[PDB]
Amino acid sequence: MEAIAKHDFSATADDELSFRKGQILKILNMEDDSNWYRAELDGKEGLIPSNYIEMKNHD
Repeated sequence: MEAIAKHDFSATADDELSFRKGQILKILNMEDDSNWYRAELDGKEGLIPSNYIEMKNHD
């Protein structure tokens, strides 16, 4: 349910979000299990590129 940005990301679509390396993005919906994901940042929802993040949660 928690993830961290391994790199920088800028939305490539209207329904997308953005994030920077080291930040903690909240997962809410991963879609249909493919290339675009959905998280919450600063109380905002939007999709993200799956290849730019990595499942976190804890050690």
